[PDB]
Amino acid sequence: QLGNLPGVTSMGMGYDVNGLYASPESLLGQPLFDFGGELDSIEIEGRSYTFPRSMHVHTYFHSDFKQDVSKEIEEYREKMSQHVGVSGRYKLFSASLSVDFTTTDQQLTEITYSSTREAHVLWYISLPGAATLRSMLRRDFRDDLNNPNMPAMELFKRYGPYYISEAAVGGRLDYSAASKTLKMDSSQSLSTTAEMSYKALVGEIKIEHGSEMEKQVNSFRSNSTIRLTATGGKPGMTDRILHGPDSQQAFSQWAESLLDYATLMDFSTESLQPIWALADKPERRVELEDAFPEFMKQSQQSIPKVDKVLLMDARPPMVKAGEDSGSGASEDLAVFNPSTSNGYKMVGQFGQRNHASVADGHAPIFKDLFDLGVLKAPVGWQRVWDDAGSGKSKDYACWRAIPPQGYRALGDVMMLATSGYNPPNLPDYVCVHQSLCADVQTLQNRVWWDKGTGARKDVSLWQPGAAGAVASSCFAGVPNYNNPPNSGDIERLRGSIACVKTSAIASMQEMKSMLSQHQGM
Amino acid sequence: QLGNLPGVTSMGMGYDVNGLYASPESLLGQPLFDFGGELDSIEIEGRSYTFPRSMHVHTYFHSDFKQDVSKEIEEYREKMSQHVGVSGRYKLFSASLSVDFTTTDQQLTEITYSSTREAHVLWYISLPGAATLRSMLRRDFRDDLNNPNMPAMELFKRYGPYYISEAAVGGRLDYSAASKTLKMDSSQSLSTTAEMSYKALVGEIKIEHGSEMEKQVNSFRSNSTIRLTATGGKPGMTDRILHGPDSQQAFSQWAESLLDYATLMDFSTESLQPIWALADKPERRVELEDAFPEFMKQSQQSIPKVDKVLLMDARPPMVKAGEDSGSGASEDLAVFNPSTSNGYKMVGQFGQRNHASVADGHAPIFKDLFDLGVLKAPVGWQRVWDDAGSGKSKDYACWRAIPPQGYRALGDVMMLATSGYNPPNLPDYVCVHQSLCADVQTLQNRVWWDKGTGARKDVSLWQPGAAGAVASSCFAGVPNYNNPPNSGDIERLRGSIACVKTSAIASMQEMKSMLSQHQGM
Amino acid sequence: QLGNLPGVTSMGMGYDVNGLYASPESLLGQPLFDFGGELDSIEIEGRSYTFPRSMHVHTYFHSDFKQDVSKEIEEYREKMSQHVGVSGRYKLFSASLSVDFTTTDQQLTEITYSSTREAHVLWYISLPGAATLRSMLRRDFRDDLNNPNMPAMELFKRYGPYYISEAAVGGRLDYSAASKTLKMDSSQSLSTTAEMSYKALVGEIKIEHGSEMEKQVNSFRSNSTIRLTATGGKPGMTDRILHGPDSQQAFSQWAESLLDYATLMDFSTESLQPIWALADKPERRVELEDAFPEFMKQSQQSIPKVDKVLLMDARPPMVKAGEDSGSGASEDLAVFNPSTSNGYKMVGQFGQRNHASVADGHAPIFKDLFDLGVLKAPVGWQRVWDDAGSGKSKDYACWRAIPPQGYRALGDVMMLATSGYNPPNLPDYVCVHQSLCADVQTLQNRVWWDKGTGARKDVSLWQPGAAGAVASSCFAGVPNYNNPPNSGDIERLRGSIACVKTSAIASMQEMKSMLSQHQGM
Repeated sequence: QLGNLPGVTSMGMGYDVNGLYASPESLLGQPLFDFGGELDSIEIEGRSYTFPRSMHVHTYFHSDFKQDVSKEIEEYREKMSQHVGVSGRYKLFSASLSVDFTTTDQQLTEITYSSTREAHVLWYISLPGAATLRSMLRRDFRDDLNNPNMPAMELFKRYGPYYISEAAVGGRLDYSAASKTLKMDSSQSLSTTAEMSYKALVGEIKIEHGSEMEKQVNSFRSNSTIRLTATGGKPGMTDRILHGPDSQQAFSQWAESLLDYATLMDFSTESLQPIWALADKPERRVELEDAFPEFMKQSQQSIPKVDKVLLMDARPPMVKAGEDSGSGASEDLAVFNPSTSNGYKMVGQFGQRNHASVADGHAPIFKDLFDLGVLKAPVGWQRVWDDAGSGKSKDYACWRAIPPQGYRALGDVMMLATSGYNPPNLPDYVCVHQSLCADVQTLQNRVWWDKGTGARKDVSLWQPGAAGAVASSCFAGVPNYNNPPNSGDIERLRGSIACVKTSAIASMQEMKSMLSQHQGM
Repeated sequence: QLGNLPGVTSMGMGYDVNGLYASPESLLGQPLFDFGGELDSIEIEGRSYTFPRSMHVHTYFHSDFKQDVSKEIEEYREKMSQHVGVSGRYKLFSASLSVDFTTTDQQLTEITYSSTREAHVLWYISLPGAATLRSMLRRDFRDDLNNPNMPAMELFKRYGPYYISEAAVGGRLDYSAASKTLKMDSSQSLSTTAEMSYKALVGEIKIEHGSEMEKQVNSFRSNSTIRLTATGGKPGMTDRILHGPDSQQAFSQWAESLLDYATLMDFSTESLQPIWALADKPERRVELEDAFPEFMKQSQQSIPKVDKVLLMDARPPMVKAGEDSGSGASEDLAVFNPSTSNGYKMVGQFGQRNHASVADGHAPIFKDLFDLGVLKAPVGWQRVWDDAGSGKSKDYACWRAIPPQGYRALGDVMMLATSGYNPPNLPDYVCVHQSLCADVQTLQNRVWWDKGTGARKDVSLWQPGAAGAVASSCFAGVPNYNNPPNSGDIERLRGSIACVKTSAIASMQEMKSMLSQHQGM
Repeated sequence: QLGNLPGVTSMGMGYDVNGLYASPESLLGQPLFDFGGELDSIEIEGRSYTFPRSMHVHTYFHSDFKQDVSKEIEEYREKMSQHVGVSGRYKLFSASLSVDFTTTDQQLTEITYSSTREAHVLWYISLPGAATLRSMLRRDFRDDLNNPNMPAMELFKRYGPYYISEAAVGGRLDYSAASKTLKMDSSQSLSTTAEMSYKALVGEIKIEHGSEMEKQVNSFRSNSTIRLTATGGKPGMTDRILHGPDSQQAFSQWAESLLDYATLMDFSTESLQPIWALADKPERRVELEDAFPEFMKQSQQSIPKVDKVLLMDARPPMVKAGEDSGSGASEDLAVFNPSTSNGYKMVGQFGQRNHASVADGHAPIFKDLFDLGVLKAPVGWQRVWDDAGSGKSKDYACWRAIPPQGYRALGDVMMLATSGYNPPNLPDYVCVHQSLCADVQTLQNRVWWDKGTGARKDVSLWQPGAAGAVASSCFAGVPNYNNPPNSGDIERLRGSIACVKTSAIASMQEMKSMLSQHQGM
């Protein structure tokens, strides 16, 4: 097809709707239409550009800004496919996913997927409707399209199920981010932070050193995998814009280059039009259209997800962390911390109704394997109970982790035989994100209570449990001697203490096995 | 000429942007462009059509539904002008106002303006962009457009400041309503009621007799002025659809007629394009564009409004409505109702510190002249005070109108020397809509209090007042003997009692005079 | 991409050197080079074009006129292959032969082959030299090119032995003619007539009705097979330029279209460059270059020729055409004409030294089977001898055909016992073109002489012969009694009388057999 206006060669081409988003790379071989040799022209900066009179050109020298953001990869895919002309609610452009995101991040959970796109439109080119184009078909496309013995799948492989009917021409930048939001001071919206980061990068804004915006953007950048992909424009500029020496200059070079390097780079609601509408016979239009779901079947499969994000070690070394000796409580209590290393973290104490030097069991430790921020340190500690009133010279207390917003603690910590109510000093204690935990349902197998001590306040240490949660090795204080604890005592724990789901957890070996069924990890 | 496809003759014509909404009646004389003598032909549902090669046709047999609704005429006008391609925030299509609404309703206040439009699109026709059309100008338009000595105003008179670049072709119905919402059980949104009324009318829905939807639609219809205007389609059908025997059939006749009577009838965001974009020189584009505000000046004037909606009689006959004789209160109290007739309404009692048979002053009465529902009966009455504990055989009480939602009472009513606490029986008492009233600011010139009566509860009758409100002749009870009342006593009155604004009020003669400066009233 | 400058996609492509002359149709699949993604832009007649920085563009809006003309097909082929960059003396572009000429004309002899080409160059595109391109090879081409186990033949099949290094871009017309010049008033050169015919066709000249040039061009056209082939330019124009109603307008449409339809259409001396020069190792360059002769072997076969263009009937009916009765010559003479029909032609009389009613032998007759104009009537007849002075009342004469320019007579005709010196009246007597004849070498087997008649002038009839000529059945007069005739008598015959070559002649059966080995005749 004819004339020298950039983009003209993309018009009326078949498109791989499962390929890249609005890129020439996903155009398919054969032109579908013969657009006629008569040409129109337009003047741009002193020069003439020609294109077929059968196309319409609308100059719009301006920037379209778009964001698709989601915590859920499948919703991201849907959002990215909206308003490009493909009827149905298909997840299109599957090949762009691996352009925009690592295969690991696609499959990881707790990742936010953002595509922040700035389209530098020079002009839009648009074709006539199906019924006009019907008389403009190239010979072998017309034959294949209208042959009833040419099956839909072949037709769609040869020509694409959709063709380019309208396109924005110029250059586009895609600032795509896989963000670990749980690590990210998450007050301001991710999409706004992404916008600002992109705009600072290309110099549309300057961020003042030491600002709140700088903090927010630095957090985004250092806790995301970020790519910059250019469709159209001078090639090999994106590495310099993203990282390299002078990003604002490299960007302005790409921007000023657009007229010489313009390509199809964006879609509107009318961009992709089905080839079936071009068929002569209604029966053929319909049979081709009916076949689209099966053509798309492979592309509509979900991305596989890694739900098992906590690496468990159920038998770490247990070290003694106090006895209730001197407390005057009838029962003996000893507590034990698990020793932690290699990024494994404590979630609770192991408790015993005795004074032994050795733990009766093990408190598991968990590691945030994929560094998603699903484990986060507590913001502080509060008292479930202390021995005020017992008159004993030494002090005995039950403490709770105060979790940061969105997280939960899995077990309390006793501080026994102390000089003053010293709070837990447990650098490797963490709370676990809500998403991985279930609210406590049962409280069973009482470890201990303070009765006999003669303290005003009361406490009993109980083993929490939930539907689907790991059989806990930890305890939670209830401020009374109810046996068993009632649903009011269980309600009190909601939002603060929880149990960790089996679906979020795996041992060293279960993790190896689960991961070996996910490509590129 | 330009082929036989309906709509083609509208394309590339100047448009009166101050005329009707997307109608051929507002096309302007001179063709702007030479579209080539070459024609395409197209088959559209069994019929053959021709049109210029340079235009694009998109067939889409479907209905677009749109609503612009507002309580404020100027906002309605803005809403109606959105997304038709005219940059700026201009109020377009001023001539449609008198098509859609009576001149009275336009100027009345408390009216909700709705345009509910159903566009029956057969196809869209669209032109090239400005830059392509630049080489396709007719000779005299090119000369005038580009001549620097041809002033903007003439150019705009001759050609229109905007031209039709894209249009929907078929037929449109405009179901336009001037609704008196204060009379209208206003729980469900007006726009939804308007939608349902239109849809029932043309048979897209059926409304079940005795339903909630029927009540809502009946209320809409009998408290609105409603018009149905057709652009395109067989003429003289709107009367039968709106009123006459079988509106669903009359509508289906208009709908099936559209192929023979199709015209330009709707605009999209790209429909109206400025002629200035067609000028060769940037200086000329700019000077033409700068002249647009003055071209539009007359059209942007506000619609004149009737703010004075209450007809006041400040000196009606006062009739006695009781004394505190037998109450044992130190002070004497007598109260007087104004006599009401001819749709004039009582808003409060006149109160006196004496036992006279004659009123010392007058309590004004007000008439809802334009039947806007700005006066509405109270939903009930509650007691500010009674004489419980005084031990007197007869009863004495101060009552407040409980206003319906959105209204306010202007004065309380005493019930004095009664057998049981009988509530006021005042068929012509009304509350006044919020919009016409100001919250009470002062409480002055105490009329009376009950001290001496020996009742547990206390009351003092005070004259309310506000900045800009008519000097009240009524009273309000405060449940204590504070002298003067404090800001807590004044706060208690907020949302219940108010004073009526001078701006909402006029005497018989002021109303005649004010109305004589509004056309058609 | 490689930019939008027409021609760019042809650059650095393999070329089928045995295909068409400078056409995109003979480009071969895989691009050889990676030209860099950096693009220059250039202004060409108001329009902007892009192309790879590594290529050079030279605009030169002009017409190159070229003719390759030859009587000999193999020389035509050589001429057409000159100055395109292919070292050696190869006959290139063999596929253009059947584009330009019918297969019959290719194989026929006495055909003049002309290609008259008018190349409308817009620009040249040129690549770097071999040594620069060596670092720009695509991966698989580099691997194959430099792999010593990849044989030359495969390499050449996959990539082509030569690539496009420099090309003219625009449109070319090829006015190709297979001319039967022997039918063609051949005074002015064929190449000039071809030039004028082409130039009149496209309107670069107008030829005046009734002119010498009109006669010459009409003769060319009606005695040639003529084709017009366009490389580049608006397609489907050549039929109208060649034949149809307005050829000068159709040509001007093609000419003004060139900018929109420009392609590679001409080669210069640097256009085709060998792939072997791109190989890293000199040993590899050499082995690839050594293999070129065998790659080209099939293409260098000669076109099969039909040299046997006279259909002979050696035994036609012989009818008596006079005796020398009454002449007084000692010897008897009788002569016989062969009867002619069906386009067979007489070349001479049979002569006898007797008075018999029956011929002692046969004079062959010949037919111009392929209508090449190898036989042409004589322009007149002159006397070798008459019986003036014998005093006999009746007359006796020997006549010679005066051949038209370029032809020869094979035998004389006696006119015996006539009333007045009446010249031969032999409508079917012809001379034979020079090309098929050999000058007379011997004169043997005297038939007769006039001695005894007593005529001033003398004559002897001798049988002519030559190396390679058919043993003649005809005679030639020598104006004396030399026995045998001397080399002066033989010289006198040169340019006028000749003998017909065995190589030009075949009987009905030999012709059938010879023709059955030539496809499509």
